[PDB]
Amino acid sequence: NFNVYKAIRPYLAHCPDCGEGHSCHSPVALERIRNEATDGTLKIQVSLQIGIK
Amino acid sequence: EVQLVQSGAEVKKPGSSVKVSCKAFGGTFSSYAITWVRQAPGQGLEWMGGIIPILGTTDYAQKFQGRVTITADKSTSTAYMELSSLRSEDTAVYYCARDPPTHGGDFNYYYYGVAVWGQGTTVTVSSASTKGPSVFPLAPSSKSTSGGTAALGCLVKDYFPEPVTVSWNSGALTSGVHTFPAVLQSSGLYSLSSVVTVPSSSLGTQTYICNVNHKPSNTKVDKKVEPKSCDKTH
Amino acid sequence: KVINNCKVDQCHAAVTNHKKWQYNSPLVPRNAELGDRKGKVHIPFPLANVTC
Amino acid sequence: PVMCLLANTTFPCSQPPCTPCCYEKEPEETLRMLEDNVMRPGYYQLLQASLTCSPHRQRR
Amino acid sequence: PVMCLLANTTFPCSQPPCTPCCYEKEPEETLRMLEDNVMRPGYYQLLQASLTCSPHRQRR
Amino acid sequence: PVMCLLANTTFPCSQPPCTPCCYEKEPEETLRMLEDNVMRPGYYQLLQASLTCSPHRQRR
Amino acid sequence: EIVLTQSPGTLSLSPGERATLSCRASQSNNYLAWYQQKPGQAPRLLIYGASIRATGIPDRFSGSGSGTDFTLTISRLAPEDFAVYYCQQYGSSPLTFGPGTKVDIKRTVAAPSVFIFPPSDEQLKSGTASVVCLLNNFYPREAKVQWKVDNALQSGNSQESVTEQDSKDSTYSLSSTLTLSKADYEKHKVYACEVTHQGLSSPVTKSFNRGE
Repeated sequence: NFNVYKAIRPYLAHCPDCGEGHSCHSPVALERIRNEATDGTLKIQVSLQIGIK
Repeated sequence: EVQLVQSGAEVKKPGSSVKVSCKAFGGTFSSYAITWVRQAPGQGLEWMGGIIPILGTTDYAQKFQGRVTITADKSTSTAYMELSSLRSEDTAVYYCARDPPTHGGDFNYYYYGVAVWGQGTTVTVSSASTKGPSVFPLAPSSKSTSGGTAALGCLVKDYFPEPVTVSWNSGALTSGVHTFPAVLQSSGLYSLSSVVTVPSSSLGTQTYICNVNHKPSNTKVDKKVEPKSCDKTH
Repeated sequence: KVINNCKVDQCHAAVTNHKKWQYNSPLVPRNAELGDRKGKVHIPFPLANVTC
Repeated sequence: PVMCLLANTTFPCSQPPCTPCCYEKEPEETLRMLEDNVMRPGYYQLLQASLTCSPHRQRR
Repeated sequence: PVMCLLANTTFPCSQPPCTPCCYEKEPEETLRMLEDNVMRPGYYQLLQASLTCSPHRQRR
Repeated sequence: PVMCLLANTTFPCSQPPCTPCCYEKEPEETLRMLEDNVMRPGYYQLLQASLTCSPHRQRR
Repeated sequence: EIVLTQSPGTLSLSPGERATLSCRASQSNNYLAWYQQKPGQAPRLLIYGASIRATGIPDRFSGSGSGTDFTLTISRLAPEDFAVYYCQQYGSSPLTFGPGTKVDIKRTVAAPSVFIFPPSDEQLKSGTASVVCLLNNFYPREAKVQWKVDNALQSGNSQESVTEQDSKDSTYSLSSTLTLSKADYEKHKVYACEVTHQGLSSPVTKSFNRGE
């Protein structure tokens, strides 16, 4: 089901490097990258939620 | 030091715009990143969850807009701030008159070699209507206090808005009198105290009266003071 | 709410009634040690097998 | 049908005994409903009904 | 301590020998002031008093 | 180091407790006031403040 | 990240000598600065930390830091140095201000200098019983309100809020108002106001009668 995004919300989590070389609490905290697809496409999981307001 | 200025205090109702202003002068013809800090009545400095430094984009901190909506501006020496569709809890003193607040972690950085501060200004988001204190205890009664050792004085209650006008016999009493000011009570109204505290052999000799007005409304009262140490009270 | 005889560090506070949930990620704390108060999301984009 | 539960109650999973779109009625229901069971194959029929069913403004 | 100089004159550094906002009034001041004078341990404070002048527009 | 105390309160090393004059108001004050915290560096300013008794005509 | 924390949660000193306020976080790198607020009034700058000093005023107040910790000192603090002190480092996802360390000038010791005063006297339409209790002059603030009215220990049935500090004296006030119904101005012949205070561990009171 697609509407499960009503029940759940984004979060800040800790991030190793926010750009200036320092760790932060971040809204774009990056959780795991999975790269099983042998065509070299990546599936990335992030603490945002995208495609919903 | 850079010279700092603001617009005067205000009284407001929820669901409308407030157009606060600040001016910074001597150098700073482009603002030296001055920023609209704000403090809620009597609290520790929990600050503006809105505006951080501005003079090119209306940058806020990671909190406001979500409850109540705020923005700021970048004119020459002149830093307007607009807070709008607000609620009673947005009543605070606002201290625009502040240093460069260097934004560590995302863009660019600021100086040390000159200090800059200044005064604050108040917006009074409030339910009350224009009303002086004089019609409550002061007009019908005599003013009286009982301490006998040294606790002697007078009181004023539930005026709105600010400010008080307060006085005593021939004005010269103000040099011995001590006065203890108001803040906005939860009912939307103000309360004020004023006292003549001295040991009875250095107090009992004279005669005393007290005079109060509310200059937004001109509801004047002048009254007999009956302190328990004086023979005018015996 | 108010307490009458205390320093700022003799006290501690946090938001606590939550009607919205999160992925149970590492790198944020757990709600309680107990068998956790749940919900599940189907995740998008499965592997296809296909020609390159 | 396959069946789903909450404390003293047990019901067919296809929709809960709560009024339709029950999360919209009670946003803290699920942190009861999925505390005491989740593992049975009807729970993922139940989750769809919990978050996606008709108000008075809807029909099939 | 030690102090600054200008031509025929020796004087303390932290206010100008010319009238304040001295760079705004007479911007070629450095072309008299700073031929060999850059060696002075007070030059940093002469510079701060000359440019960040605390001019009549400011207050303390 | 961090400041000294009076043992009545964590009052700083040297200051007047309510008035000047100390020993000239009661001579057995040394008995209470100078027993032990003289082992903290700031208490030599208490011997300045107490024994230079500072009645109204002693002035700067 | 972090949130700044200031080491003294209360302090109290006579006129003269020295203070040493302190603040901590697990990092520094971009300057925090120390600011003084007098009661009822706007802040002002005293210090910058992290590596290098700045000031607005001559060097009676000065400060420095080491590792994780940052400090502010005041010399000969006899003036209006009753104040609360803060610091901030502004940037990115939250860092914020310190909590507010407060230090005061140690007034001469006295019991609560409290007051009571007559209401709207003659008229009895509604609300004209409304006398007020005020806290005044005493320190430190281990204190709470108490009442001895209707000839008993009272709480509730009052209109309540704080009021500013006693200017030519030292400390805070409030306007606890006995909003009793109508005739209650003259039902009970005694009013008495009281303080509960965890340093005194006991009551202190004042009282009046009509015409005194």
